[PDB]
Amino acid sequence: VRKMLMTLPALKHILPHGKLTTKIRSIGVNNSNQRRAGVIQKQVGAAVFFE
Amino acid sequence: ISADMQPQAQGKMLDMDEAIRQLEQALSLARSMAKAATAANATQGDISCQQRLNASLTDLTAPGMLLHAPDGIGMVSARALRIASGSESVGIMS
Amino acid sequence: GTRNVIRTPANNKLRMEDKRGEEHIKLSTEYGGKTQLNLGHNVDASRELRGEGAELRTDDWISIRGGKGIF
Amino acid sequence: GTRNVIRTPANNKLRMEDKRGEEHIKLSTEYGGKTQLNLGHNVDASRELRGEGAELRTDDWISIRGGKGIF
Repeated sequence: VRKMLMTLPALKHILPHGKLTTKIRSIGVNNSNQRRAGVIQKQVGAAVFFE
Repeated sequence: ISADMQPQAQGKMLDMDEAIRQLEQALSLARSMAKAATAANATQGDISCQQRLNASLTDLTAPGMLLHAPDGIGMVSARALRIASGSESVGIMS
Repeated sequence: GTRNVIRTPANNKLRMEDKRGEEHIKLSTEYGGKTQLNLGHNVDASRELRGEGAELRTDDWISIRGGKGIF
Repeated sequence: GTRNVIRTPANNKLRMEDKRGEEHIKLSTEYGGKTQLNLGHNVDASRELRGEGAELRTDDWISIRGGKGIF
């Protein structure tokens, strides 16, 4: 969607005046069951951000 | 807690198709009567919380208690009985 | 194979699945549908999860009698 | 002494305490918190009494399903 927005003619002139990135987040998941299986888990969220 | 048969344990642990029909049907009745109360300028019941209860109890997506029995439930005691909702409504649908 | 079973010819079972993260205990008898107490990662005959937690299960009656109170 | 345990490597256990006057049975699996059925003189890890009677116990769902009725 970030590449779509850089292609998007709607924001054609707005984006060059700020920073268009993909923010990535990752927090720890408490899953006690998967811990016993040796599987530690993370929740990764990503969106297109504009500063 | 269910008096519904799941023969030979064929099905999910929490198959509550008839419990869900009972919840859907009660909220459906509560909601039609809430429209009737507005048309009649009566005080309206709390559909909001009975609507979350359907959400919570359906497949027990929130830690609630669903008692279903296809042939009737009796809650009897020689002593006092209390049905109490601490922060929300009690709904007796029939 | 991570699954201990005490099984009798009448298919009275005490099965303990040791598969880590998917452990369960099944206590099952054939009488009354299947009268079972399933604990943990409850799987069906296909070993597909049919529920997590404790299931007291029967096609007959269930009686839960506590002489001092039920919580 | 006074404890017969059928404990599997996944800590699915059938523990039977024979201490007279303090007998209990613990059927516990690790899945879902500790999904246990505790019967009798129920004690904690410190062997201190935490309850008397039957406890069907889980951190997941409980399902009690009797096709002919629940009492």
